[PDB]
Amino acid sequence: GPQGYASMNGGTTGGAGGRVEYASTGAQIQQLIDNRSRSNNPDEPLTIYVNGTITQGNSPQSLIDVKNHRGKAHEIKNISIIGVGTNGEFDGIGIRLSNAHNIIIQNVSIHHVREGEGTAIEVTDDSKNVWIDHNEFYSEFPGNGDSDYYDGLVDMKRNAEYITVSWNKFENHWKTMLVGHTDNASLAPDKITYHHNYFNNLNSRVPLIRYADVHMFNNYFKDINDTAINSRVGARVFVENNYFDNVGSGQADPTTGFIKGPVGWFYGSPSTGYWNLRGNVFVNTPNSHLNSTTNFTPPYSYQVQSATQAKSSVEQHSGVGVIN
Repeated sequence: GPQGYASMNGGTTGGAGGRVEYASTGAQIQQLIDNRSRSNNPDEPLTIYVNGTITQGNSPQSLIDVKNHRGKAHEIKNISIIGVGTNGEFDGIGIRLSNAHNIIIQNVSIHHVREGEGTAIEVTDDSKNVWIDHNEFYSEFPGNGDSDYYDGLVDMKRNAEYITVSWNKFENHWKTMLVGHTDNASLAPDKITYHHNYFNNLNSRVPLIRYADVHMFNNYFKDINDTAINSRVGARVFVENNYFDNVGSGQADPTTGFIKGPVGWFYGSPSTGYWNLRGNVFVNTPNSHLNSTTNFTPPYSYQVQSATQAKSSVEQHSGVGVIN
């Protein structure tokens, strides 16, 4: 199971120990979710193995709607969506978790998502205990030069909490990852762990964090054009044993004055977030300015490699076709 925050609050097992299904179209995926929700046992664990290319053309809605059929006020629970080999592909259609609890999304590629929310995985409406593991997410960068043509790769909003994002590749994208969509503390997600991810050839938002407590360890950040970790409005991010290579423009942010780099306060929001920095390695990545502004340490046990050991493990084992 997951390390970090998704292991808390009862842990995350997704759809282990229940029904198993294969799907090759978005219609089959959506029908499985909706059929279960209408059944006499809506919470029975369900694992859907994705073997084929899920598209707009083969799906009944513009996104894959992991939401209780009655509406987002009610929980949906205990699902795993797992790709088969290198064949679990979502091309131009993303997944939305709304008030979804105990969910695993693993070994899939989700890419070029413009329609729907325009984001590969959106975690929203008080979803909790979600493990996003060993996936590949991408679009284009610079692509056609429009940062908004595609939206996010993995975004969290509206009080989503206890989430671990691990062993994924995020590549070729403008607005990579958001935690909290607006400066509204009452809607802020919280308690997110990112570890062993490959963040490569991205413009910004790695992640954009508002309010939340976040732990980022053992990730490999590479070729990030503008800024990486952006900590805003009282966020606390413990940035631990990550490897950064060519990350940040080095320019003074025209709004906050902060040097654009691996971690800081950039672009907006009325007040800064905080960071606790330990054991990171910075290659061609501005860092002479950088000191810890919080002592924040996450409440869970975990294992953590050196930054250089993490770089190598991420290179070898992140992304799809590894766990299946």
